[PDB]
Amino acid sequence: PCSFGGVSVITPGTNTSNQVAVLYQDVNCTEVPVAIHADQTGSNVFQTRAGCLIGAEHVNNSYECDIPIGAGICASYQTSIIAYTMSLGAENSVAYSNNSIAIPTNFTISVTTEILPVSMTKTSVDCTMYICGDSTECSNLLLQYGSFCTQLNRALTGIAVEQDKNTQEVFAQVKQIYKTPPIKDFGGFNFSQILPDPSKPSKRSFIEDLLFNKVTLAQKFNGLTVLPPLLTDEMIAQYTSALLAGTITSGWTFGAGAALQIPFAMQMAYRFNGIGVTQNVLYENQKLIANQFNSAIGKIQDSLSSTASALGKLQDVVNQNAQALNTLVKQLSSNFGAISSVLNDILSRLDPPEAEVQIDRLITGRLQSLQTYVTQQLIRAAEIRASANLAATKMSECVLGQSKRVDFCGKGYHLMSFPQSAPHGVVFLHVTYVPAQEKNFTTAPAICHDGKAHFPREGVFVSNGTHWFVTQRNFYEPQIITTDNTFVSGNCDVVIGIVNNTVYDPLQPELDSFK
Amino acid sequence: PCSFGGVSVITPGTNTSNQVAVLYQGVNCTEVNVFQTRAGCLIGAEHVNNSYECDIPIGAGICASYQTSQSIIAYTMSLGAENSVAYSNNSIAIPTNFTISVTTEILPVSMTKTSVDCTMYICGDSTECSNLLLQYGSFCTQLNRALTGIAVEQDKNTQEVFAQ
Amino acid sequence: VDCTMYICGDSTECSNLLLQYGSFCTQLNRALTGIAVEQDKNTQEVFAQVKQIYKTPPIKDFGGFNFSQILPDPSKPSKRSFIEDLLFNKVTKFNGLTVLPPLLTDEMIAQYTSALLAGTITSGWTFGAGAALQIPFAMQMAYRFNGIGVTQNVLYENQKLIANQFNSAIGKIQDSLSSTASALGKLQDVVNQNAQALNTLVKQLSSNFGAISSVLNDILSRLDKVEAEVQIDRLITGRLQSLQTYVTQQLIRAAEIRASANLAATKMSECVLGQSKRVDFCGKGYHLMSFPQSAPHGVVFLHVTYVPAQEKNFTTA
Amino acid sequence: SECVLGQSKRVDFCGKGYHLMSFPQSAPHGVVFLHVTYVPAQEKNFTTAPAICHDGKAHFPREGVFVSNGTHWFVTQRNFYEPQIITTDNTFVSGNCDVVIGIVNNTVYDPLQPELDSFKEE
Amino acid sequence: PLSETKCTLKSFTVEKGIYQTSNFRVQPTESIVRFPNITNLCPFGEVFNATRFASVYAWNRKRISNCVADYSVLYNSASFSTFKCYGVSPTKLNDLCFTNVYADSFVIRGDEVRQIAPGQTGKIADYNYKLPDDFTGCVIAWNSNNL
Amino acid sequence: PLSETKCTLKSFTVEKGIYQTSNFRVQPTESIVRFPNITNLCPFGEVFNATRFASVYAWNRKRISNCVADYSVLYNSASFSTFKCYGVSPTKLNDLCF
Ligand SMILES: *[C@@H]1O[C@H](CO)[C@@H](O)[C@H](O)[C@H]1NC(C)=O
Ligand SMILES: *[C@@H]1O[C@H](CO)[C@@H](O)[C@H](O)[C@H]1NC(C)=O
Ligand SMILES: *[C@@H]1O[C@H](CO)[C@@H](O)[C@H](O)[C@H]1NC(C)=O
Ligand SMILES: *[C@@H]1O[C@H](CO)[C@@H](O)[C@H](O)[C@H]1NC(C)=O
Ligand SMILES: *[C@@H]1O[C@H](CO)[C@@H](O)[C@H](O)[C@H]1NC(C)=O
Ligand SMILES: *[C@@H]1O[C@H](CO)[C@@H](O)[C@H](O)[C@H]1NC(C)=O
Ligand SMILES: *[C@@H]1O[C@H](CO)[C@@H](O)[C@H](O)[C@H]1NC(C)=O
Ligand SMILES: *[C@@H]1O[C@H](CO)[C@@H](O)[C@H](O)[C@H]1NC(C)=O
Ligand SMILES: *[C@@H]1O[C@H](CO)[C@@H](O)[C@H](O)[C@H]1NC(C)=O
Ligand SMILES: *[C@@H]1O[C@H](CO)[C@@H](O)[C@H](O)[C@H]1NC(C)=O
Ligand SMILES: *[C@@H]1O[C@H](CO)[C@@H](O)[C@H](O)[C@H]1NC(C)=O
Ligand SMILES: *[C@@H]1O[C@H](CO)[C@@H](O)[C@H](O)[C@H]1NC(C)=O
Ligand SMILES: *[C@@H]1O[C@H](CO)[C@@H](O)[C@H](O)[C@H]1NC(C)=O
Ligand SMILES: *[C@@H]1O[C@H](CO)[C@@H](O)[C@H](O)[C@H]1NC(C)=O
Ligand SMILES: *[C@@H]1O[C@H](CO)[C@@H](O)[C@H](O)[C@H]1NC(C)=O
Ligand SMILES: *[C@@H]1O[C@H](CO)[C@@H](O)[C@H](O)[C@H]1NC(C)=O
Repeated sequence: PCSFGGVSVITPGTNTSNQVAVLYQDVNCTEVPVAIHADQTGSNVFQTRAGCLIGAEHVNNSYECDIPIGAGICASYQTSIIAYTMSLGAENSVAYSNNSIAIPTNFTISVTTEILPVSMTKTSVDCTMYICGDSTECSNLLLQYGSFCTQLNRALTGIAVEQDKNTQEVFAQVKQIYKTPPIKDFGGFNFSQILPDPSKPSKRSFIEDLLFNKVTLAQKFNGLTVLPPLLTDEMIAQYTSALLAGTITSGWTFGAGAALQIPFAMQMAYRFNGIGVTQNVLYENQKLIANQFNSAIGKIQDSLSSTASALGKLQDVVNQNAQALNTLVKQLSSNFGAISSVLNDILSRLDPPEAEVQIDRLITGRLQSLQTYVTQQLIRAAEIRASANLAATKMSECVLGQSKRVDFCGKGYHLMSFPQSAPHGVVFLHVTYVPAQEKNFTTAPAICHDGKAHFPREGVFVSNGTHWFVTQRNFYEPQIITTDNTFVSGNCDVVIGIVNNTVYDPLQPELDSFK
Repeated sequence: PCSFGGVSVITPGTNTSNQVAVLYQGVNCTEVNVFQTRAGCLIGAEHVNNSYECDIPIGAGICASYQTSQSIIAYTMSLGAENSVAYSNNSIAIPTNFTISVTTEILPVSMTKTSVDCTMYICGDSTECSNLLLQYGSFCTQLNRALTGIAVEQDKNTQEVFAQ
Repeated sequence: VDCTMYICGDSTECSNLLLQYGSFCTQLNRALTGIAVEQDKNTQEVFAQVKQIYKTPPIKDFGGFNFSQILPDPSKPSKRSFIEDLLFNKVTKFNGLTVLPPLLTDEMIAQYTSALLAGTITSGWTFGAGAALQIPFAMQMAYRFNGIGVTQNVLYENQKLIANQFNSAIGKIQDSLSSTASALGKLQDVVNQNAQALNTLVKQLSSNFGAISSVLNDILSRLDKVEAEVQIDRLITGRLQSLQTYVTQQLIRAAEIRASANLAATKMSECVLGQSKRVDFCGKGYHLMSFPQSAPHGVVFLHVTYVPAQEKNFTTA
Repeated sequence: SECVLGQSKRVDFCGKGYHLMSFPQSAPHGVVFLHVTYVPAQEKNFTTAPAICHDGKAHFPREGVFVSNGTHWFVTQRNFYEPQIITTDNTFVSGNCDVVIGIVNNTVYDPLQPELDSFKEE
Repeated sequence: PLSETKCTLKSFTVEKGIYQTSNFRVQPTESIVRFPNITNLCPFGEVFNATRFASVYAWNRKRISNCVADYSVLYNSASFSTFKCYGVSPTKLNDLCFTNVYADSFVIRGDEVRQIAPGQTGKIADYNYKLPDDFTGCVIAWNSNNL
Repeated sequence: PLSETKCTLKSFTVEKGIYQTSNFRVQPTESIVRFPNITNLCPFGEVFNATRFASVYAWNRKRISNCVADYSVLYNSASFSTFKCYGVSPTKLNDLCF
């Protein structure tokens, strides 16, 4: 078969430039600029595995991919349009030995936007007046087709209660409303971006006015209804405002049972124990936590300030639904071989002993179009709920308590979280624990003294060449090899790779305290 | 086009009462006890400025119920009771006792393995209908195929759950 | 799938009647392209869970452990591993059908795996968290035996015992997949469940749907405009319907693949990038660690558990 | 898998409360899990501290938190009140007590001093 | 309403819940008919009763506009062997309202009115005068034995 | 290609990204038509260029079946007096046949 396929357009965006690029798909690039369907084409020709393309040049240098073409080839703008083999970041085999642990010293505490859709707009479609529109003899020919649209309502009412069941099962997983405390002195931790504020409409938060205006787009006319969601929009904040409260004030305990008093300045001490970091790192660096936590909450409005590229999934999920609504509307003006689209033109100038034959295919293709809208809703409806049940699960392990499954709530060691309201979703504030500024040390897996092995309770042994030390698996804080921090078992020589050092006994100067 | 809207009935079960209410969706009460909601025009229910937890959902934060003579009433749903946790930087709460609860958590694992013969369902036994169904080719092998996939798949689900 | 070419061969008279059926086939063009975005996005979410690339150090000193079976050799042109080569040999038009290639080549898929392989050998779990942090592999098991409540003398006092058993465990993995072909059936079904739908998509053109001929060019050649328009009318409904039947089969199966993928990347998260507590989730036994390998349209994990044996009975108190 | 064949650390996955176990039960076209949970109740309100300065040395708990009911200080675990006399084997040390904030003062009993003092008495 | 629910659910028992049952639609109150009005009547009698007609080789196209039609009197009278309309029903023409009307006048033999239909092939249809397959309009034929 | 995207995205400011929107084919060029190596040759020289000619009372109803009679050489000879075909063109009676 002589070659044919789809042909597309690469653009860097409308207002950025007008240099374009044309991709031909799996055609050997010989008969290309000649035959047909060319909006003319140019000078350069380059061949890829995905076909050949016109409107760029191949560059031996590589960069981060932006625009997917195919086969590991991406395109961008330079002042011009080029194409290039993808990169994968910095190719660096970092160091390796058999006696070296890299331990971090300082650490940042960042945040990460992660947003999931939790719902969709409860559309609902009338049967009869979509098919005919308040007209008698058209509707009498509907009921001889049995019970098509009777189950279509129960399909769509079935999904109508479903997102109401989803919204119920994704926020109100506490039993009761909580009240934020009136005084605000939580160890310097400024929660002013995420708390509800009274000077707004009575329940709203500061992220919300930056968020409600950001998510925008038909209306009430023929053929459609838009039933409002079950839980009203104002109290959507009020559940979350309650959801802030205990995990601000009372801590993680209210997911289980009755709440408990605890101050937030020491809640992170339990949470620093959540990844195995001792409780001294809080109080010795409390103010250092504060500004970095302030700046992370500072930057989180700022990344979302002008136009982030991470609204995305929550913006189009209205939009692809909306054109799916809208493409149902264009089918009213379809014609299907009948000589009209409106019913009244058929009832104007035709013969009612035969005009139903023109109606006969007119009923089908409109109903045939309706079945397309049935499935297109239903498949994503399962796709939303299966995503939404994950979203409530992300509400579960990551808001009510401090989970352990890594890279499930924020990239990094999970400390805590903060849910915020959204138009049809949930926005979490995953607060991770990212360490940095490593200093590689001379390390050993075991210590022999007195022919007998020693193993730390948690952590490693490092030395700066001369003196050995003890610190934990994820943070640097050296201490003295003691008796209490280790235990004993076995002879020395059965284990390879052991170095030699004396072990301090605290009981011996206690033995030497009295003589 | 002059106004229209879907119509739905709010009611409790019939083993308590026959009293009802009506919801004229997306159409307000100047065109049909009356109450205006952002769902539509609600008739047969009485508004109450107390907040009782939801028993029947309607829309827009309104729920209905049948409580005591006796009538349908509408109200703005509560979200549980208003409460607040006492707080300071030098106060904590620790339990002194406990309790062992037992929660029930039900899930479905399978459904009935149904299989349908297309030729049967369409054509009773008639050879004429069967010949004219053949000329559609092999649609209705696809349907049997899909149902068979479901039937196997429902056994696999049960196997994965219980044969741990 | 081109909608026009599968519905109509080359006659514009067929194409005229399709045009007054509204904007049908653009929707089917949309959702299949919607599948086409999801397939790349699923590949994006599974293997690009790492910030950057790490290739292995040239020293093969690891206290007796071997990883030559899962490391790629530089000797091959396609820098893949031998287990992958075992996995890359046990898996085997003109009507709108168009195989758009995947976004990443399997060499690039091998790049992510080898990247995820090396830091898992060389940097503990820590590279999945933040900056990479080096470690001897002799000590990384000493992290992990603390993860299931084993004192780390048991690792160190029996290091030679564990390594050869770890080696001979890999030889069974090399054995079980280079002889038997049954265990690769899960991937084998997905290509076959794909392939059966393709063949039944094409063969519907042999059906008349109550026309005088199933081929389109004969009806254009022997009848006039009026009477063949009824015959073409029967040809569209049924070809278009099979196309919509094809889309519906593709979409539901895609959601299963979509449901498959998030389970995979979570296991790339919970069982490769770190040490999950969740029992019965990655292999059978107390979970220690894992290794991912490249696979056509898929991924193969190799989980390592701690299964005890050889018990006595013990009076307790 | 995660709640019958083991204990879920995932909060509020298998039952509401801290999870202990589960039991399965057959059902037609389904299954029934009976989660058993530990639910704290009947608490009191104590005044706490983050840490203690004894001689200059800051003390922190290995487990639990420092509490005060009144004219006395204790340490105790976290989901159950079981007040313990503070000792150096309940706690640990790091740094001086000028760097901590919200700290309080208290003497820590040491279990070595009485035996040693007993020998000086002899 | 309760009976509507019972009828919808196909049971005499209705449980606690909300059930959609029907649709409400405001009905019309009266009819209002509107049309353009011309003080001229369309000269159709002038063509059917013309004393000398056009041959099919050189067939006459007279054009009609700016007039009020009256087809009912032309229908309701019986002088016509057959009165067939395609895409339109002959009783309904008095309801519609058009922009142009063309009266295509000629004479033909009898066995060849089998052939005059739109899209139907044959000698007169393809060589002399053609009607498109998407034709809308009316064909009248009446026998001529003294005309 | 800029506003070719506008031909189906229904807007002006199209966003940076790929848009599968258009196709092509290759037009047919020569339209060759093939047949078997003809070589069949209905005997007409024994019924037209014959020697023994008959009358109207003793017309031998002789059979011609299952060959090809090239009527095209019975056209450009142009020596006929009453060459009249009733109901079929001489152009495509080689195309449709009884
Ligand atoms: C194009 O418009 C967008 C938003 O309208 C803006 O963010 C972007 O900077 C513009 N591009 C240029 C090159 O100005
Ligand atoms: C296209 O054709 C040329 C020569 O005709 C050949 O060298 C080249 O390999 C072909 N392209 C592909 C992709 O095979
Ligand atoms: C870049 O690639 C082209 C194409 O193979 C080659 O001719 C050229 O030498 C390469 N290097 C530079 C610096 O352009
Ligand atoms: C929190 O930050 C906001 C920024 O506008 C500031 O106005 C407010 O005073 C801060 N609150 C505290 C307690 O620092
Ligand atoms: C590890 O320490 C060695 C000591 O010489 C140094 O050369 C190397 O750069 C270090 N690697 C790091 C810091 O990644
Ligand atoms: C290592 O750290 C100890 C800790 O105080 C210090 O005394 C010593 O000078 C450092 N350097 C070397 C080379 O031991
Ligand atoms: C580390 O490797 C060196 C040689 O590469 C060897 O001499 C030394 O014994 C090894 N140490 C351990 C602990 O494996
Ligand atoms: C349910 O129905 C029967 C008949 O009305 C009655 O005997 C029974 O008491 C009813 N249930 C309740 C809760 O009243
Ligand atoms: C119906 O329309 C609006 C919509 O809520 C409502 O406020 C109003 O009372 C009704 N119409 C009139 C004219 O009162
Ligand atoms: C309803 O709220 C209104 C405030 O406008 C008040 O008139 C009425 O008394 C409230 N209902 C009750 C039970 O207090
Ligand atoms: C000793 O161990 C075996 C191994 O399972 C067991 O069968 C036996 O009952 C044990 N002995 C006693 C007295 O329980
Ligand atoms: C005492 O604990 C209870 C817990 O409900 C609480 O009522 C009370 O406010 C606590 N003490 C103080 C000073 O708040
Ligand atoms: C808590 O902060 C307040 C400031 O109003 C202070 O009076 C109190 O002593 C602080 N408590 C602790 C334990 O730091
Ligand atoms: C002429 O036609 C008109 C109406 O078209 C009618 O009044 C008249 O009777 C006709 N003439 C004859 C001879 O029938
Ligand atoms: C028929 O076949 C012969 C066999 O070689 C060939 O030479 C001859 O040209 C063919 N006739 C025609 C008309 O092509
Ligand atoms: C008859 O024969 C002459 C020459 O012999 C030839 O030109 C002519 O075409 C033939 N006609 C027929 C019908 O055989």
